[PDB]
Amino acid sequence: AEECDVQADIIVLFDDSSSIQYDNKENYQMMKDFVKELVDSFTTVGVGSQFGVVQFSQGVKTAFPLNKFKTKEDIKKGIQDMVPRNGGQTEIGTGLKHVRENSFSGAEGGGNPDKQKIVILMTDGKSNAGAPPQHEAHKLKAEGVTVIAIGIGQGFVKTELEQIATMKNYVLTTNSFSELSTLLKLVIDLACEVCVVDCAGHADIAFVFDASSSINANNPNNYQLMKNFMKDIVDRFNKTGPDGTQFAVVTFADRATKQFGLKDYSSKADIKGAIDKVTPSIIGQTAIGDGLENARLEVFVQKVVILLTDGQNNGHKSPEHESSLLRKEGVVIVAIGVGTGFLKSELINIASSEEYVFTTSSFDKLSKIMEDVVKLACMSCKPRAHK
Repeated sequence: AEECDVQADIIVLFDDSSSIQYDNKENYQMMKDFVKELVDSFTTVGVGSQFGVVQFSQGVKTAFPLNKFKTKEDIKKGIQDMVPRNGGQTEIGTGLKHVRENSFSGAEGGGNPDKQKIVILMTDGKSNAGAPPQHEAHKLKAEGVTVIAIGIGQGFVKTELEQIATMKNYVLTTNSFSELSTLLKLVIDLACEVCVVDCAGHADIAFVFDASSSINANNPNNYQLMKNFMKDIVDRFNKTGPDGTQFAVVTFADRATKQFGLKDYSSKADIKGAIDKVTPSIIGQTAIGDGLENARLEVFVQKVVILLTDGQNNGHKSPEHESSLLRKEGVVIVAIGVGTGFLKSELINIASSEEYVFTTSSFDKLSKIMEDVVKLACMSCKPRAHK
């Protein structure tokens, strides 16, 4: 049994499509019990955290708003009293649109700046009608909302949930509603994770950057611009070294090479001087997978990888596999492609979220993504859940 003390407004997006009831008469009660357990898990619900439930399938019905109930037992009875509509569609995006437009509005009891906003989506299927969910998830998350997504059975698509959730690891799956409850701990840990932009926190930052001969192939200033980009990112951190932000550099061409580890340098002057000594390979290959492997085995507090490539993977190592191993150790991965030689699919595969993927037509336009990349580079997440 796991608890979360964070003050939050929590909205559960509850699938009430007919496919749920067709599959099993008791599925809704299992979903209900799961939601009630979530309520029991937040220690400040009833003091002060709030809870809201929104039904979605064909259209959306708010079961109750954040401000309706004021005790765990009243909220739990509210959940029990819900009537699923058994709709003939699964409109995830429409549910998410509803949530950002109404469910967190002052009118329904939301808006308090002391409170973190959390949405937990449950679905046995893939969105098949209505507002496209990818856009609506984007808008929603922009407003400071954490999104956790739960997929049950086989009729959903995991990639869709991954674009919706805050990050890939905020997507949880299970084979049946019977097993839903094996996710309770995991959902709470995610809900109780607090991520903040802090460029003065303790963090370990690895640049995994392209060193192919392609970069300066038709412009000898490209490599230097890539280096200035990195240098500029370093400058945005308050303090470097064991007492602040530690930096590392891995470069990849046909293979990958650790240029410096996290403990080599404690000064920005030395870190930036180090970056500037990095030289391109004479080989035109982009071993993104080897780069990620190297960071995992040789480099690795908050951990971040910022990867930059102008080419597609050479296949010596699997970007998907190596990024998966890194993310499972808590590394946040940001992925950047420059030019027309990279494949955006590979960026999406390695990034912790498609929102952390950036692309630019050329190296002199890296300035355009600077601020967004720094915000992510300074991201600092802390688990607050506890037994």
